[PDB]
Amino acid sequence: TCPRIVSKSEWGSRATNYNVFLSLPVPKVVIHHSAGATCSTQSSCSLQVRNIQNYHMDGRGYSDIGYNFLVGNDGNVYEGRGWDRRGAHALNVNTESIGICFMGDFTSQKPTASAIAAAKSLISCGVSLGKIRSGYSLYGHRDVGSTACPGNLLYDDIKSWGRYV
Repeated sequence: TCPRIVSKSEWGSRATNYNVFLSLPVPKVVIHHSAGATCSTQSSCSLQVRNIQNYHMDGRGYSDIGYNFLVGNDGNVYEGRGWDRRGAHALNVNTESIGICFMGDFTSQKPTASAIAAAKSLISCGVSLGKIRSGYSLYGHRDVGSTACPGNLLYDDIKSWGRYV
């Protein structure tokens, strides 16, 4: 029931050495969006992940891509920092959350149903592993921190997801 996850090596992540850990199991799950390009192919989504990684490391000086996981409109999940490591994404809920980023801009378009589905089964996977508390809370990125955002179709959707807060 876990979704197939494209590992770092499978999307060609470059070599990192970020080794700051979350205290498992994690209470919160935050949902983000790249506010960028979408992608419908595994190879084209893989490129996008690499582009984002490079932006974060070369552009912003992060020690790795900032999100724990990314989701493509191809329906796939891509590993970033993964289950055990701490994001740079959301402040200061980085310290106790998994960040899941949908690759796209969702102000006038909705993510693909398979992209939505992969995220949910990813969350369910983490719970079943005990990476995430069974009674987790779910937030959009605007919910958690003091950041303004425009009307967004992704964040409308996550309201109907279980455990939304």
